[PDB]
Amino acid sequence: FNITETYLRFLEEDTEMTMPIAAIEALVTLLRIKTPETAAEMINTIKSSTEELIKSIPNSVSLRAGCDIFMRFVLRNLHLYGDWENCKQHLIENGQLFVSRAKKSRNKIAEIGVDFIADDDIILVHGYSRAVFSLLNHAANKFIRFRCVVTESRPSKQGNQLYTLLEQKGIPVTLIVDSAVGAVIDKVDKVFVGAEGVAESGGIINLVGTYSVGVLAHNARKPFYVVTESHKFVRMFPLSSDDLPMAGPPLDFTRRTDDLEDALRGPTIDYTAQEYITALITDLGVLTPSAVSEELIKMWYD
Amino acid sequence: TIEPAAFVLDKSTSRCIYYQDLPLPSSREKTSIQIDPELLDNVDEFVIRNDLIDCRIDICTSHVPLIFQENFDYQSLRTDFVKGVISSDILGKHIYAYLTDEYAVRVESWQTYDTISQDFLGRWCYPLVLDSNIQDDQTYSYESRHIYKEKDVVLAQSCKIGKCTAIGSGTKIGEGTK
Repeated sequence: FNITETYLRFLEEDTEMTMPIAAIEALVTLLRIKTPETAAEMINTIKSSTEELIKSIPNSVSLRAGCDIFMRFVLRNLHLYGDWENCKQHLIENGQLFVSRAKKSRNKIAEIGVDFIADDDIILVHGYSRAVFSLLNHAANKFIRFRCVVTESRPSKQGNQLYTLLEQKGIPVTLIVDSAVGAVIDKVDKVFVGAEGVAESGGIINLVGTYSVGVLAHNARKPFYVVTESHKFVRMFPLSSDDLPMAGPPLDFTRRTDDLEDALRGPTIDYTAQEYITALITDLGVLTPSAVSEELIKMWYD
Repeated sequence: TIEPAAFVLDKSTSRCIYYQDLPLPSSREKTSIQIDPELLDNVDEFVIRNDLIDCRIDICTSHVPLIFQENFDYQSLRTDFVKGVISSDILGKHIYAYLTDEYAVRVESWQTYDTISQDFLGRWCYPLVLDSNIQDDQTYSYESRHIYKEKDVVLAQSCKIGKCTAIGSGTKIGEGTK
């Protein structure tokens, strides 16, 4: 019952409510029309909706992951096997409840993740994730001892936007280019990376470069980080150095030209392995090594 | 200068022979050292020393208060007392002199106070710390580079510094300091 329109409505909004959250809410609303009890009508419709979303998707898996999570939750729901109405009611409730949970998660983050800041340590935030920014803000509020650093990111000018946002706060800001990151080995103290998806074990999807950063960190023996809230748990694993669903072509040796037509093509998306990251940042207590995989195992049983 | 006591001491029994306070490092007027002959031909192992520091800590037996009561001349406890003991006012009595390789100083002046504070801040005495917290409302925490910070403590960015700094609670520190 319409998802393309919803997609159209949300792309550069975020800020207040997370992009994925809105999608989740929409999914919940869709569910709460055709009845979750009648599984014959419902699950097929859900599948169709997912397919539609995929069709509408260019360069993302996050939405797909969210919908899978939702499905899993729904599956879990009916395990009371008694009165069938209460479960339905609960299902109906869990949509805006999810949104509410986000605030709580943020609050939790503002209490557990504020222990990390030490004497003279330079912080560099990679990509675009709201949670990381919130954490940074909360650290600033606490006034431990830090430095907030930005990047020259290249999707649709994200890095610049981030820099501008930082400027609002007031904290002194200097920039790092995608190429000029190589000089950073010990001076910027700890390497932080924001997430737009967390897979099985160490697998994280963001923007136009993470793997290289991870490699650099490994070389330097630097502390590498994955920072997020709570809505991104995926069952995924790649085979090569990098493997993902792609709309932007990998190594597209552009056709013979003289007056310019199409050129901006390459690895737009980036993955990270298990070995490179030292710490995982989620509101779910204090979990790090391979807890997400365990969670997945608990959930799927497949 | 106030207490540079020249302790003539024993190794076999650890017992004092002479006490003197001199203003010699500050005002060269009365540079003087005496060796009393009353306990000269009984000890034999005479050791001349000066490099020792005041603590003013005493474990006292049943003798001391009675002695005090007896003799009203001892209005003090260091310059008169030890000398009296040496002289045998109460005839034939022993005193102990505990000698430790580890550092021990008492509170006296202002520079000395400062030194004591510095020692406390550093790791000069075996365990002594503020971060352990003693008095109820205390929220002290240990930091690297010999730095002490309580809770509600803030120092701002860009302050290129030497070595060793400590801050109390309820403090707000600005920017750009040497």
